[PDB]
Amino acid sequence: ASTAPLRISFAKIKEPLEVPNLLALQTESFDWLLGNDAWKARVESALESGQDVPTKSGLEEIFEEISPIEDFSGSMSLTFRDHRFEPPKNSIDECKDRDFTYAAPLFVTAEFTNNETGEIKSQTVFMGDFPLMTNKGTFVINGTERVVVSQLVRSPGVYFDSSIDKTSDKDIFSAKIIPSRGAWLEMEIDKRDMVGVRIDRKRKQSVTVLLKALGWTTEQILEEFGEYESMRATLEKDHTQGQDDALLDIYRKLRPGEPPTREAAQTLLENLYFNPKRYDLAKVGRYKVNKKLGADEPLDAGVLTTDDVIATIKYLVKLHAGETETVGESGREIVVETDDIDHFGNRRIRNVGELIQNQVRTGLARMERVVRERMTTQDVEAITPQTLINIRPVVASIKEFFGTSQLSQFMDQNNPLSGLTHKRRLNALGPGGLSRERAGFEVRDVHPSHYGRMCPIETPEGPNIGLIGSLASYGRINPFGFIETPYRKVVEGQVTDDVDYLTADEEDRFVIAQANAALGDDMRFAEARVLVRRRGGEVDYVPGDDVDYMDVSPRQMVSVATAMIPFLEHDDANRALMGANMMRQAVPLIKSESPLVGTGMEYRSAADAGDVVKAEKAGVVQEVSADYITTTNDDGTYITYRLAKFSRSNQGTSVNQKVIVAEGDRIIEGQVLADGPATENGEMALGKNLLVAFMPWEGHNYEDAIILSQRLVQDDVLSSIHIEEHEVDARDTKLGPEEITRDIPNVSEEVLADLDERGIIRIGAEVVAGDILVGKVTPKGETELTPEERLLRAIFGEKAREVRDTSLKVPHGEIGKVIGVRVFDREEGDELPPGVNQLVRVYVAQKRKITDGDKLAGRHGNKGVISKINPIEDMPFLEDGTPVDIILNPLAVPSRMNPGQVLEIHLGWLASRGWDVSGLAEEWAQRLQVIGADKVEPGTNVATPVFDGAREDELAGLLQHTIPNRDGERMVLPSGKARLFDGRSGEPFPEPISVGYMYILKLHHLVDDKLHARSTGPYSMITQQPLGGKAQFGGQRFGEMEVWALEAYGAAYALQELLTIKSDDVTGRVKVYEAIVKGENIPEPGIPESFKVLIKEMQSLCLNVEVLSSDGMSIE
Amino acid sequence: VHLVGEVQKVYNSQGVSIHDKHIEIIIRQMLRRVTIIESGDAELLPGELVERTKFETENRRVVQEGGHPASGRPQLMGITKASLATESWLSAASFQETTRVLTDAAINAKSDSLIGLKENVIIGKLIPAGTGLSRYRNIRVEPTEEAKAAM
Amino acid sequence: FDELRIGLATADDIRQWSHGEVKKPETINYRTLKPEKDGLFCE
Amino acid sequence: DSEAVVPADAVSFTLLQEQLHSVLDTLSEREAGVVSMRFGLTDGQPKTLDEIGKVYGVTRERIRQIESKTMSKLRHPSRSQVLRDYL
Amino acid sequence: ALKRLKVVSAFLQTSNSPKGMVLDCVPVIPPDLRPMVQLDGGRFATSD
Amino acid sequence: RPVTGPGNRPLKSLSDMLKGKQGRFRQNLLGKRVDYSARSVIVVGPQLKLHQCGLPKAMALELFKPFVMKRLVDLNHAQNIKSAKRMVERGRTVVYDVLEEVIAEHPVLLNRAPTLHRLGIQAFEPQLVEGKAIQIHPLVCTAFNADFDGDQMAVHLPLSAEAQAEARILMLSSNNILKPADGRPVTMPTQDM
Amino acid sequence: EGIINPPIDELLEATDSKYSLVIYAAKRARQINAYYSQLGEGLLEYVGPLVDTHVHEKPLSIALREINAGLLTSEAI
Amino acid sequence: ISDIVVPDAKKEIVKGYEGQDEKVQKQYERGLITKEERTQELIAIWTKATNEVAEAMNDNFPKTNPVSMMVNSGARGNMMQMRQIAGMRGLVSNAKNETIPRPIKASFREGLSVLEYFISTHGARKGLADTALRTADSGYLTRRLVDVSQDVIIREEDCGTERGLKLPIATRDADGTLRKAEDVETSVYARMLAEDVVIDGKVIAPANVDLGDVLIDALVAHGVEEVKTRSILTCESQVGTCAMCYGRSLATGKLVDIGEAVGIIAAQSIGEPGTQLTMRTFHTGGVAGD
Ligand SMILES: [Mg+2]
Ligand SMILES: [Zn+2]
Repeated sequence: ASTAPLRISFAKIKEPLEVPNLLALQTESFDWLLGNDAWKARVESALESGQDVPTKSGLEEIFEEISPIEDFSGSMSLTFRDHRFEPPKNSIDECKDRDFTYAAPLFVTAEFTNNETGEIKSQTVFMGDFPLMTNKGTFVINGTERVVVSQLVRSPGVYFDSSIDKTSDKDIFSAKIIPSRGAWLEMEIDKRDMVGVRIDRKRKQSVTVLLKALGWTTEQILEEFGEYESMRATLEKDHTQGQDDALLDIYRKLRPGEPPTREAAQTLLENLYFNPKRYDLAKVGRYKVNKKLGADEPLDAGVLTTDDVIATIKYLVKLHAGETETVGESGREIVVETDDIDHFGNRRIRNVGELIQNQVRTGLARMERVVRERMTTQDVEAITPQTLINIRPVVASIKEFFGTSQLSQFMDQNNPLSGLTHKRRLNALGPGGLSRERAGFEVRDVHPSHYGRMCPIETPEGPNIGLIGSLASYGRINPFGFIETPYRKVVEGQVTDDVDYLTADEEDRFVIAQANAALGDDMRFAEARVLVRRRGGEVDYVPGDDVDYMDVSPRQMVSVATAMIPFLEHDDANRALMGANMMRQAVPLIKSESPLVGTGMEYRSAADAGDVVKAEKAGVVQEVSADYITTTNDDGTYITYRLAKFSRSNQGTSVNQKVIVAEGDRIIEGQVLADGPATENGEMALGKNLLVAFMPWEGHNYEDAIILSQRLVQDDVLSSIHIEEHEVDARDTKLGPEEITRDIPNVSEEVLADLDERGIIRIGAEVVAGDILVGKVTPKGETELTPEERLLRAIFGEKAREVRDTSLKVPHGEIGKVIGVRVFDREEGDELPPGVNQLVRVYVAQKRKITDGDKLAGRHGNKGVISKINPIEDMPFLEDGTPVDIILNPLAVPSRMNPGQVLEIHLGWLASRGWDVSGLAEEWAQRLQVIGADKVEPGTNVATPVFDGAREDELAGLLQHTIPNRDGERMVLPSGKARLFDGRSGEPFPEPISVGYMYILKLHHLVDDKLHARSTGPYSMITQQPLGGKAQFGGQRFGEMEVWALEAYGAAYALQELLTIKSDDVTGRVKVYEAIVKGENIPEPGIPESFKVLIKEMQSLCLNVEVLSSDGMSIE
Repeated sequence: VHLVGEVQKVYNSQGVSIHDKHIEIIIRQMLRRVTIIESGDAELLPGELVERTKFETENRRVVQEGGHPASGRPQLMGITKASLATESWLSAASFQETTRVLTDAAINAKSDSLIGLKENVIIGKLIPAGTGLSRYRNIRVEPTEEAKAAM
Repeated sequence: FDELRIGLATADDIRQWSHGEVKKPETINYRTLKPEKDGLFCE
Repeated sequence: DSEAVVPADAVSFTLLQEQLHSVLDTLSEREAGVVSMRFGLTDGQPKTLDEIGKVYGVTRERIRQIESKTMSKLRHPSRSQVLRDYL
Repeated sequence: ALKRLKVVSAFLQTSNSPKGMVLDCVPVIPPDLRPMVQLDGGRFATSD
Repeated sequence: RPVTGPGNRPLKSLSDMLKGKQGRFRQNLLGKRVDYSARSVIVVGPQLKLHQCGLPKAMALELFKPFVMKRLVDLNHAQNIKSAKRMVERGRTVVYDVLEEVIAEHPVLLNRAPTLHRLGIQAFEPQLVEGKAIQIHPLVCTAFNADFDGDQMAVHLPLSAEAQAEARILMLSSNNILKPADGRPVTMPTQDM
Repeated sequence: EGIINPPIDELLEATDSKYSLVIYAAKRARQINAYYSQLGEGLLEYVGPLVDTHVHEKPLSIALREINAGLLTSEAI
Repeated sequence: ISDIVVPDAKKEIVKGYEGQDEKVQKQYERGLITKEERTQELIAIWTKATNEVAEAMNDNFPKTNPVSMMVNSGARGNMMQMRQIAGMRGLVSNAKNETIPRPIKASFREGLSVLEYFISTHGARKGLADTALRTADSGYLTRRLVDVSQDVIIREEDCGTERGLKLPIATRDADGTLRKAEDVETSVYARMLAEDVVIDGKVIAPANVDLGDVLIDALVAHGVEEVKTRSILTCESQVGTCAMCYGRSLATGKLVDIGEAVGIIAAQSIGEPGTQLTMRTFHTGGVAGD
């Protein structure tokens, strides 16, 4: 009811299914891995509801996988029966502040049982701290919030590829069995008109030797395979016969250099494939292999069988010989056809649960090896479960899991929507998967199967285009790992209120309609003709009652960031991509305002993210305050939510939270009590809504650049807090300890003016570049005073002391008012790393205002740098004086093919000035009256879903019937354009101009970050050239193409100085500095040092690279 | 003519226009070498790439010596091969191959003359192109006598 | 700078370049943080 | 790295050398010389007062007295404004 | 034979003897070019 | 297999430093980093002349530190060189006035990262300007292929007399009207004018 | 009062080349900078700015002004 | 919103086409036509429809509107962009270079449908991936060209020889008239004639003179059908290549200076449009290698 603030909806179709829990992907996966109360509650709920679900948890499953270890005598056994958790010792807030990985204990009961002793000894053991995942799906590790992102991988199973070889002039077919863990195997038919097998592609071999190596005899082989001439030819050409002969031959081919051994060959073949450890096919692997090969109910869990191998032979040859339908071996009739890898039925997401499960599985494998080795080197009756298990591998792996992982990414908190988008991304890059260099055209490209399972619109535009994508809006994860999507049920042409979740394969069999298709007053189809999609991404129509499923919501194919955009349908896919990728960078502002026009889904995108602080009870607020808010339920429980205030995010932006509720207002569960960064009344707000007018203006908005008033600077409309944090450590070195002290040596008196007693800057002391933050002094250095220093000290009678100043200073080009300082002391109860006696961190916070260079942008991929901030007067104002807050080049919108923003501007103008529509008897008027958005007061937000947005007739009519803003006239003409009086020359612009309200964000490409410069600064060691980066005063790179351009100009002297004097010449740099300051002419450049490095290095490879002159030896 | 026309039509397929001299320079560079055939009197190997100037010099030398010239046939090879088979090993080394070229230069013991651009950019000296040429850089500057006479 | 002659570096040439001989894998004393004798980094 | 010679520090040191040498040149020849040897501006090893009293031909207490005299003279505010800022 | 002649003639014309194939003494890079630079925190930084 | 050492990665090798994109040859001898250089976002300022570019105050001040020091010493605003250093680091108004005095008649090479064709690097007259973003003339924008969505442009400083001579004669932004590809005008963009 | 203040075409026709002009102007600018940095030796070979000079100036501007006036001449060795 | 007016006629014409289309579908339901033939006739019919509606829109628009003013002037944009902003988008490349049977019938002003937006995206991402790759290859090509093209510097005032190169001054001469070459600029302009030319017994174009509009116009007027231009290919210089054979540079509009680096300039100019090319076969056509 009061879940969200009122937002007029322009939608035309009612939605049966609501958007699911938008964060379900992470929380449900990790609940399953933990197997805690929530997961099993969900499991029993599904079971009583009849829905399938894995009844066995993630942790207990991997434990049960490790059977009790058996020595060579098999006398003893260790059973890991039950696992359990305890509450974590450190609070989440404590962990974040004190740099502790949020974790809890994980105990397990180990039972030692020995037949020789005939006794059972049970004892509980503890394998180490387990990184837990908070309720907002972030692993707070080392005080930093990480998030683990899913991973797209080819599911294990059989894959058949059909290709054409130009040399052969004939089709070629290949097969590959891709396991979950084990080594790989391939099956290529008619490579040269014969079939062969790749056992890890070791060597050339036939199929006949393989089958003979198996117990299957030649007679039964030809009896089953007498109907395909390729295999009869292969059999007859194979001279070798007999199982023993084949086995020894294949062993010799696989492992040459030793005489063949029958028993060793058999055990090798069993180990490589049949062993349940080396070839543990995943549950998804068998689940798909049984469906593909058609075998009816094979073993649910296990390795491939000889039956499976022969079935694969038969399927492959049936595919080759051209028959399209064949009887499945020990199975029903099935289509035999090539299968494309790119289809999303073959792509599986490794949710975080499976990732951490694989890592802990590897750790337990190392633990198993360690305990087996210990068993082999331990005596009986001195063995207890407590002592034998070494917990080092599991902890070392789950800790190295977060490190060096392409999947454990630093969380981005630029805004709640960046958070959600980083949660939902399905990163194709990572270990055991599609890497950057392996990338091809096919993988990146969209596929028909992606619809509803992977948004094709949004993805990074960098070199990893398309590899990383955001899940669809309604996507849900199949327990095996494939991605589902809902569809409504249709029967006898009647759409029913039932929903079924279809995966990427079950979709193909049926025909799916479109949600946009109109429906009559009854539940039947209004029109016989209706667009549908079918197998292979076809789009052919099928009129009348033939469909069985239809999309439940038109926004299914679009992800959260893309669903935000209004009038999305009108924008080109490229500009929508840029608009959705941009919107993961808008920084929160001082006072966030919800967009005047925007998709109605922003409320869900706000509430679902974990930044907003909502209530878990339905009570009456009792004490509302800035720091905290107290709520009281009818039961009696009191809870005080503690709102964060100006605490640094990952990217260095404030996370200030407002309070919206009054004193005595009634609350309901899940309702939003406190607003978050970039939010308003619980609705998303990543920017403000400015008055935009499209016109070129003196060239200050040439090439897409932006012009905005000084009103935004003046009224604080676009301004963002920024909190930087930099810290120092008082570490103990060989010579002595470092002292954090106020008595800095060799300093003036006024520099240490605002320092506190122990050498800490006071709170609130505005700082600038060069100021002293925390005072620190070196213990001692071996000082050999130079003659000049000695003489000067003698004249002035100052004692140069061993203690030297190394105190932290504000980095150059930085301003701000300190807000909070933290100190951690060794001698105190606080724990620190070794060596560091004391640690100090200081928070410098500033209020950056929108300025020149600070990148600004809209929603539809229109972005620009500010070029000039005119005074409010110079802005071309409206007929009623309202100066337009921002100008924008119009030359953009036609060429860039994003005409959505013009519709957005018009609709925003409509939203700002309300409208009344009653009894107009117009088609658009009737549509609005039935929708209910007929009488709208000024200023109320208005919502246009991403694919059921306002129609252009509606906008035209509403513009005709806008509320008179003053004196009875509408400043905008029916065309959507208004009279603009130029503020500067004063004279009215010759023709009307388009004007309205557009939602503009402030991106994170602020000029203060980008601005860098260097006179002279640090240098590198191995090569003396200047080092890179901004933090270290790094010069810009004069790369190869720059010297190409300079050589093209013929300017050789400039190249010489840019390559020798200005870097890479140690003798030249001090010389040029001295020459400039003294005014003396620049000296002659020498030889660079990098060339000397090369000469020595090439002299270390035994090449006597001797520099020589025409007349004998050269002088250097 | 064929190469120039093909690449020019490929570019004009869009609408960009590159003056034919720019193509012509590269195409001259590709045809520079020649494949020696019937290497009887010239005494070097048959069937290896040899620069045109060296071929002409050797033919002139052998005909002056009285021996009949060894034959040669024009040969076109890609820009990559032409670059690799260059006199200045330093430029070749700074190219894609940085093992084979160093090794074979070491075996042959070829001293790299510093004529060229890239090899004079490694050393940090002045590139012999534009302001770095000898003729522009050797001048001396003095005013006229009447200038001193005035002031 | 007229020609960068390069060729095979014979054993005698390598001996000529050398100013000593490395005889240990020593790098730096774990306590003094100074180079050891006759090893890598030897002064 | 730390072994790099910061151009600003090197040039400041050279300017200090030149300014100091000029300041001593302001002083008398013998006084400037004796203070230079006492603080080794010419050579990296400064010489003790008696150590100066061999080449110059003065006694250790005599040279000491002029060393005190040099330190005083360079301590007047005249020849102190320039060297205060260089530290 | 063409390749073999190329290499053998290249060696015969050059004065340096072929025995340079087999190095008897391994030159060592100067230490600064492979720095074991001290790193803050009691740690170390070494080149391979 | 290579000598993996720690196991996370193959160990580097003598020749490995001498090869590839990261090799000494193609990374530290052809293209080096350079002192007296800067970088920043770029904006359009139409009121400039063709041969002028803006350098923000902090940017220009940190670029010309040696020259600002020399001028401050000569004009006696700072007693000696070290006091001049302290004065510029403080950033008093006299330093900005001296800066506006000294940048004049000293070319600076603006340069965009791709630098496809020799018109990527173009000399300009610097000019102090408020804000923190390089002002540039829209006429020369298309030569860089530079748009103003957001596009950081590096700024290099020619130091010696010869280099500034070339930057004034050869590389000036008004003696490069004609694109070298086909000799047609490139310095008359068309987006708005 | 600008970089383009001395036009270039007269210089080109005076020196007959473009790279020759920059090297020649650079030699002259080096000479005048070194003269301004004489600070007292008064070497006879050195010669000051022939054209009038501002209180603060860049030597290359003066050299280029001298070339434009044309009184300066060059002779290759 | 009132600036971009969809053509009123569009609906009618397209429904006619659609009517025609469904007839084909009907006569395909009975098996009288193969699926491939239906696909081919449909692709042809929709190509016709999109061309016709493009022409109809081109006629509809009045010359006074913003989009026309900023497209006709050459400021920015192109005709097809306005086609798919106002008229129907048309055939869109399916994944792995295929065409769909049911092209996009709505304009970006009218707003695409869900599946239509989805199919357009199939091509959009492909285009982005392709561009990222073509930039990479263009950079590689530019580096190779600059490497091979270096060491070619102009090191002689004038060539020793007179041999030139025969180029077509004028071609496609219609009956009873002389017509100059369509691409005369890129070939023969900025070249210097090896020898004079006499047509009426009098010299028309003197030797060692770069050619321009006046001279080329005069020579085509006199009726000469070919020309002999000195060029770098025929250079016979003992050191590098002379200035005379290279002809005038282009960035300056004057004779190339001695010592300029022509090689790097040529490489940079040839490599610059590598990113701008971005052309590929629209559809393989079901045949590989043709
Ligand atoms: Mg850009
Ligand atoms: Zn020539």
